[PDB]
Parts: sequence; structure tokens; C-alpha cells
Amino acid sequence: LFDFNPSSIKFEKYPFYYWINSSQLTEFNQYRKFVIRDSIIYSLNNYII
Amino acid sequence: VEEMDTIQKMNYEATVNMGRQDLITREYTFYSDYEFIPIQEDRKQQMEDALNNLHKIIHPTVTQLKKKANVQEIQDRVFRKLQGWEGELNTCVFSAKNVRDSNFCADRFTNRINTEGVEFVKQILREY
Amino acid sequence: EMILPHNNRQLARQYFDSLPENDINRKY
Amino acid sequence: MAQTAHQNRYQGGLCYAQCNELFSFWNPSIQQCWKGCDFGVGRVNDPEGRIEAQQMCKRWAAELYWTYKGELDTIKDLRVHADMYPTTPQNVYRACLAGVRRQKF
Amino acid sequence: TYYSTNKEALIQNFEPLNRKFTEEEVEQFLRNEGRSQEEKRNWIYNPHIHGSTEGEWKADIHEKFDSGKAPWEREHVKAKILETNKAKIDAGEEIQLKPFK
Amino acid sequence: PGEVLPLRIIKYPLGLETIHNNIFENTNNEGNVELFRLRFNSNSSKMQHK
Amino acid sequence: MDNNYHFWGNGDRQDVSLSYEDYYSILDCLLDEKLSPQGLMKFKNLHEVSMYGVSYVPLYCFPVAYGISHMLTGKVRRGHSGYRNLFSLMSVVLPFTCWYAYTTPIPRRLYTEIICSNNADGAYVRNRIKQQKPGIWRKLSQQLYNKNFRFPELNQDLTATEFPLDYVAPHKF
Repeated sequence: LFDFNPSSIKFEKYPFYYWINSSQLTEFNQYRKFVIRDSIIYSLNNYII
Repeated sequence: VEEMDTIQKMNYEATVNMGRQDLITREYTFYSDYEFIPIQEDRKQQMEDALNNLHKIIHPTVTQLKKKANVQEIQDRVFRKLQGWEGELNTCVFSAKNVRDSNFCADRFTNRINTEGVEFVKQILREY
Repeated sequence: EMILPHNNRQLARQYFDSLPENDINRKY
Repeated sequence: MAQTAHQNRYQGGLCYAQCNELFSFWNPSIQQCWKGCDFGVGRVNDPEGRIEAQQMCKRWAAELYWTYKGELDTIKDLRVHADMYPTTPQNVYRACLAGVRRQKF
Repeated sequence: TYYSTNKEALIQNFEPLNRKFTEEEVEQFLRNEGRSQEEKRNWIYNPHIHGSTEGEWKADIHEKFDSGKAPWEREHVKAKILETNKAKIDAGEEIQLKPFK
Repeated sequence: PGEVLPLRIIKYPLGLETIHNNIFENTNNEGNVELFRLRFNSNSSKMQHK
Repeated sequence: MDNNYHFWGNGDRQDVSLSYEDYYSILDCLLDEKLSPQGLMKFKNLHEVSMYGVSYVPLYCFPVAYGISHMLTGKVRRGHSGYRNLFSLMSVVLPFTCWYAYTTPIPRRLYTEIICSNNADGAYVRNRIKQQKPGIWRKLSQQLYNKNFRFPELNQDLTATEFPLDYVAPHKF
């Protein structure tokens, strides 16, 4: 009520923006079979250029 | 290998057939699977050489420990680092386009093992 | 995800080379 | 205590009490420890009786489980802990030896 | 008389360390977590992490840990102390090796 | 489902055998005991045998 | 203040604050194999504290729900006689008050140790939340940066050479 409160504003227009794939910023400690997902994400992000 | 009795011939046939499961099932491929460029044989040998080099360092320490708990703890501590590196390698090899990319990723993984893996293992073993 | 160095197209470098000599990005 | 000498653990005496104190209450090793107390009754104080009792423990372990000839002679650590269960002839031998050690008189 | 004797002993026999802890002393302090209390540590030699030879390494380990000899009692450490603090050695100040207890 | 990934690092289980008080089932040609294993998926489309 | 500041289930105002919903969602995106035995111990202590807490939250919210349900009926206290309306309005309103409570972050020493630890467990947890829970990590990164925590995984990282993975909400530099 009476202190700092984190904002909830986000990117709500770019497609598949929050389908974050593995990189050095995520340390590759995810589910093993998510590599396929990464490929899909990659392909999707090449479709919207 | 021709000259043998019926029982020996049957045993040899059994031993041969138990090793051709990879041969029989290579024809049955799936269309919808996500294919990847596999790690080449030379890179496989280099990675196994790096693993053997790691095992060279840990051998006296683990063989001079009389408690299974300590050896299991040593195994677990190294395995987390190795699993992070393995995840990086698996991602970068699955997302590979040509054999050059797969070789690059395998070389990066082997270099990580031979550069940082040995240092981390040595620190752990000194702790033990 | 990281782009491998051999597969990396230095588009940023290409734009940087096309900048004027007296440019704030070149100063940076 | 179907394999031991006494109807109840209280007839075993101080040795059975020490065996109970050695392991957790759910650990079946205590019974094996009790057998040690049985092997070293009139033998612990005799210098060769102690060796005889240790041999009796080795024979008992060899009879309970399948064992190999050198297997009980190459045990690195004969110490026992609370969660040591008689799943192996080595564990049976260690529990029996610990029971032998705790047999005063 | 206990208070008077203790006060005299403190006043007479207390001096500041007068020196900065050397690199070897700090490293020994950081490795003192390897010391075991109430039971001796089983030192196992691994040539790929310890170097040297087994006999030399075990002798050094016995000197460092088992013997109880302090880092400031080592000859090379004493030489390093007398070298790195020669400025304080000049002008008639004597370096104290063992910290007061 | 998913795939058999290109590389898996597998921890060799320890202490599964107590026949002669040895907790290292595996040893390589150099004589050093092994704690880890590398498994590779060479063929990415073939079925896995029953 | 309190005599039990040592307790792991306790906390002060400036500890990392996670709501129960955030805590359960964070638990939904982690693996026990990737954590050291110390990290597992932290998570187990947090589990017992949090099971008791989630049990108790409706009890905390019951007085407020009772008051609001009474004020919705009117200014008449028909005890033992307005129970039906009172408890229908209660079964409606108490979920709303519990919604406000369960979406409210609460500080804890275990929360600030699990997230902000500088060992490998802390980095693993931070990166896992960063990738699998982008919104939770957005809020949590804002909170951590506000609390003078400097981690590479934060969106508000001025020393990074890589662009942030999310929208950086306005804050005072």
C-alpha cells in the first residue's frame, strides 16, 4: 500500500516475445527436450523477421 | 569360427544377433521427427578423450576414499557443471545447420572440459 | 540464442562503417 | 531374536543393551549384534577365545548369505553406524563383531 | 594478586603485530578449514592436483598441519617477513612474528 | 517424444556391487576408474529397439 | 524488535518479497537435480513454512471478510438468524480477500536466500525464473534492483553488453 510496487507494463504487441530460447543469458539449465522448442522459437522469429 | 558344435553355434548366433538391434531398426525412420546434424566421429573421440583426462585426475582421490558418500558427493559436484555444459552443447548442436556448426559446438564443449573442467575438478579434489 | 561467429553477419559493423567520420557513434 | 540364545532381550544383559544402543530401533542388525554377544560369552577374556569368537562371526556371516572366500578378509572399514542393515555378509560380519566387542565377561 | 600479575604480564609482554600478514600466512589461514578437530585428517595424495612427489607432499603437509607449527615459524615465511618489511626494520623497529595471545 | 539428444552425460551408479568391496564397476583402458559416461545419438530418425 | 530474527521462516521489511502464487509458480519451473544439497534444504524449509502459511491465510482474512459481508447485508446484526446470507456473502467475499492476500508479496529470509544467493544455486534459480517465468521475473527483477541487488540476470543492468530480455519499467537511476 505505502511503498515501492513493481510495474506490470510489458510488451503486448510483438508476437512470441516471451518465448525466450536458451542463450548465455539463460545458462542452458532448462528442460533437456526444450531444444526442439528453441528451434521452433528460432523459426517463428524468422517468420516475423 | 565355423568349426563348433550345435550349442556353440547357437550361442555365437545369439551373441551376434543381440548386437544387430541397431542394424535392424535403422530402416524404421519417422517423418515427423526433428533431425539434427550428429556429432562427428572425430569430435566424439575428442570428447571421450577429454572425459578420460578428467577421470585421470579424479582416480587417485576417489580410490583413496573409503566412504561411498564422499565419492557420490564428488560425482554430484562435477556432474552439475558437466550437465550445464552438456545442455549448452545439445542446444547448439540441435540448432546446427551444417557440419561446421556441429564441429564448432563440439570443440567449444571439449575446450570447456579441458580448460575449466580440470580446474574445477582439481579444486573439488583439493577440498576432499 | 547466440549466432555462431562464422554464421554472424556483422550488420552493425556494416552500418558503423557507413557512418560519417564526425559521428557520435564513432566517438563512442 | 529367533536366532539368538535368550527368550527376551532382557536376559541377554548389558551386552544386549549395548547392542540396542548401537543401532536405531528399526535396524535388524541388532539381532546380529546379539549373536555376537552369544559368541563371546566365555571367550572374550581368553586371548584366543576372542579370535575364536571372531571366527564364529565369520562363519555365521558365511552361513546367512552366500559369500566368497576372500570377501570377508578384505573389508576396509569394520566400523558400524546406526543405519547399517544386514543386507550383505559384510554387514552381518560387522554387526556380529561389534556385538562380540561389547561382551564383558 | 591475580589481577596485578595478569596486568603486569599483559603490559610487559604485549606488542602489536607490527607487520602485514604475508601471502603464505593468508593462504594457510584460508586452508585452515582443512584442519580437523578431535580427530586427525586422512591426507590422501593425488599427483595431478598436489604436484611434487608423495614423500615431499606428505612432509610438507605434516609440517603445515599435523606438527602444529605456525606459518610464522617457517624459514621462508620469516625471510619474506624480514624482506617485505625492511622499511620498518630500519629506524630501529623490530618485527613481531607470532601475534599475541 | 522429443528426441534422443546428441549427447547425454550419465552418472555411473556407485555401490551397486559389494562382491569384493569395490564400488567402481567400470574402469577404462588407462586403468582409471570411471564416474561419468558419454552417450551419443548418431542417428536422429531411427526408432529405438524394444 | 522480535526475539526470533534467526528463524528462517521470519523476515524483515527489506527482505525479498514473494507472494504465495509467485512462490508456487516458481516451484513449478525448477528441478531438484540441478540444486546442491544446501539449496534443497532451503527449499524444504521454505516448503514447510509455506504449507503452514497457506493453511493460515484464510484465517487471517476471515475478520475482514466477516466485516465486509456484514456491511453488505446492512446495519442489522441478526446473529444465528442472518447466518445464511452472511455465509453466502462470506463464501463470495472471503475468496476475494484471500485473492488480495495471496497476490500480496511477503518478505522472508528463505525468499531472500533462495533468490539472492551468490552461489550456483542462486544463479540457477534466477535464470530459471528469468526464462520460464518472464512476468514473475519482471516483477522480481524490479524488486531486486530496488533493493540494491546487482545481478547479471536483472533487466535493469547498466553494465551489460546485451540488451534486456523484457520491458524495463521506469525507475530512479
